[PDB]
Formats: sequence, structure tokens, C-alpha cells
Amino acid sequence: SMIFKPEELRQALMPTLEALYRQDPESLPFRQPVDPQLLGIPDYFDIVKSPMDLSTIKRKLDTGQYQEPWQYVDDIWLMFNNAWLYNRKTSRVYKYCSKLSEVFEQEIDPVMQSLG
Ligand SMILES: Cc1cc(N2CCOCC2)cc2[nH]c(-c3c(NC[C@@H](O)c4cccc(Cl)c4)cc[nH]c3=O)nc12
Repeated sequence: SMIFKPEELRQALMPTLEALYRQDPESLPFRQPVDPQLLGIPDYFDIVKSPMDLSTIKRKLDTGQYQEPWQYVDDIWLMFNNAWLYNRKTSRVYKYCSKLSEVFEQEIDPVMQSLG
């Protein structure tokens, strides 16, 4: 119920978002919505029911669609859990995801503390 100003959400969370984008090659599979046809994985939507990626998250931050920062956390973990569900433990994407998730856990905590 406590509502955060959309511009306070941007200044606080956008550095945490840049931290994942800057991971290269690990972030590349995550920067745009998964396109099953274009990638040749047409079973993707039979398995992933709520897709999510960095461009959608950033667009929500840019346009003030999050009311409080834990919705941002939600979308980021949903993005990770989607990739861990779909790709096999031995795939590059799966390990790319784990890297991104290590980057996120190491930097989100002081940011969420400052937001109160
Ligand atoms: C740390 C961690 C490790 C792993 N492992 C790596 C992959 O394979 C083996 C397991 C999976 C995780 N799943 C989630 C998770 C969420 N975390 C909140 C946490 O960030 C958090 C909690 C309180 C305050 C803050 Cl500031 C931040 C939230 C919603 N849904 C989630 O699934 N956290 C995971």
C-alpha cells in the first residue's frame, strides 16, 4: 500500500539493472523477449507461462509501472526462474542465468535497504 515515487524507483533501481545488462555474454539471452519461432524453440510457451526479460522490466521502470520496489524484485526472479525451468542444467543459458542471479543477490540488498 505504501507507494514510491516512480522517479525515486528509477534512480535507486536503475544501477542494479545496469549491473545485469553489463554482463556480457551472460545478459544477451535476457535483453529482449524470448521469441520462440525466431530462435527455433517453439515449445517455449508450453513451458514458460509468464515470460519476462530485461527490456520489459526496464520499460516498467522507465514508465513508472511499479508501485513499490519488491515488484521489481518479483519480475527479476521470475525472469531467472523462467530460464532455469526451460534450459537444462548443462546449457549455457542456464549457467548465464546463474551468473546474472549471483550479480543480483550481491547488489540488491543495500539498495532495498536504502529505499526503506
Ligand atoms: C538467492 C537465491 C538463490 C537461488 N539458487 C540458484 C539457482 O539454482 C539453485 C538455487 C534461487 C533463488 N530464488 C530466489 C527468489 C527470490 N528471492 C528474494 C531475495 O532476492 C531477497 C529476499 C529478501 C530481501 C531481499 Cl533484498 C532479497 C524471490 C522470489 N522468488 C525467488 O525464487 N532467490 C534465490
